[PDB]
Amino acid sequence: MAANPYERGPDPTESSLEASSGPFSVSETSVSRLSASGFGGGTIYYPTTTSEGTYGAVAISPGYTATQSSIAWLGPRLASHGFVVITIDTNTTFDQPDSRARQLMAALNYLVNRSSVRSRIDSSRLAVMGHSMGGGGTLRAAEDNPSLKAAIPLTPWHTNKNWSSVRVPTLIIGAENDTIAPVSSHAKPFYNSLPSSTPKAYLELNGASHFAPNSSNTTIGKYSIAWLKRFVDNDTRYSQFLCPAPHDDSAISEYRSTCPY
Ligand code: NA
Repeated sequence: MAANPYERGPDPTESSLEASSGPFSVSETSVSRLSASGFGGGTIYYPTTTSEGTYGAVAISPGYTATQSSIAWLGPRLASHGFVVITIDTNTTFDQPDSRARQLMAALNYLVNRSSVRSRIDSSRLAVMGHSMGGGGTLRAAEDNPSLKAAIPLTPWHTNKNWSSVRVPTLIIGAENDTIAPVSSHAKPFYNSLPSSTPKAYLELNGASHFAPNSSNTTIGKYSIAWLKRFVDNDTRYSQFLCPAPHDDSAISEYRSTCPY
């Protein structure tokens, strides 16, 4: 048995992370706007099987004026690698980033305490993600809830540029050609303000617009899965994708260098 009790699924490959679906079959259920205390309802995607143990959970927020349909593809994509995922609607489509941060935490609270799949969730291993103003909300949730295990803002938008108190592992995904939350005034200032003692990464999508996160995207899927695995599951089998090195090769037992050059 693997030393890490949170490892789920077979050893990962680039192929298996780029594919449309991971190793786990996915089921879905929903929570109505009325039943959802403190948020606008959502769809819950979960692995049908329970025989490998409980899973971490992830809440995902859409952006300004948007609904679940703009982030829906992330549900099956991420859940099929071993996570319980809720794609939320917000109380109103005009909610600002700090309101979305509270709604992300309210959705996690619902999943852990009241949802029909709460028994397959490890309530100590939670994460937040979001698009645009939902990505701004992701940063605020990570700042205010340091017990979160991972945060992934997608083309984030926020008027606060200083995230120097974030102590949650954070992967920021920016879109090179974003004209709505330009990376020069949003994503990059956010990344630069995060502490260097916090595990972090910035991934910029070549040629991409603000709406790249709203449809199936091999790169967003690959690195979001690797980030959630590495930090929600402590799964160091995924370090090879986040921090590649020649010694990932089976023929190479060690590799040192004075890279970059
Ligand atoms: Na509600």
